[PDB]
Amino acid sequence: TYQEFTNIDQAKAWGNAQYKKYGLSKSEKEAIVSYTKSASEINGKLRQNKGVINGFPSNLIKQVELLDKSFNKMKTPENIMLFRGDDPAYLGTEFQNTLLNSNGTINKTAFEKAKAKFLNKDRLEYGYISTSLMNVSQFAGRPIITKFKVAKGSKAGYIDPISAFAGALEMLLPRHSTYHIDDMRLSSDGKQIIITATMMG
Repeated sequence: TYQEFTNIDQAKAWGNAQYKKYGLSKSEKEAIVSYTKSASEINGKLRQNKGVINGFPSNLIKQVELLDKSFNKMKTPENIMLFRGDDPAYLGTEFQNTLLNSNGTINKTAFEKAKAKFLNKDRLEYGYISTSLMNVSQFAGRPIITKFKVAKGSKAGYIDPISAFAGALEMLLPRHSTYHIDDMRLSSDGKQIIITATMMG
């Protein structure tokens, strides 16, 4: 079973308890802060280079390597569910402008195609993955919610306290992670795709 927080006070308490135990260095803390300030831009370069950072500038390599190594200290003590919201382009360029009907519902034919493309497949993310312990307004309007099943002992860091650029209840996952898409469904009001995926390392 995977713990899914349904109360924000419990979630915050649990995350803070993990954060206080990490024993991060000054330089690791600084690398995480720098990452939150440049997250979208850094993840793009990781994607273009397919995770190869050798060609990056010296200072950027050091930041990325510190961040990578900081995950040695940031592991979840239990099976946990993490949440992420995404826009249509997450499913591919072919879905960017076709996933939705004008009335705000997911187009059911596009959904069928998305399910055929991704269901029971593994996906590799070159960037780091930002998630949250709960879906509590920070993914408002996003048509795709992913629920990641993250096993006890997995690399995952509660960084909500570290920086003003960290998201609410943010759990950051390491770069170059692979997850398996277990299930894809529509929400009861037809306005979201809900994806369940099992995180690998």
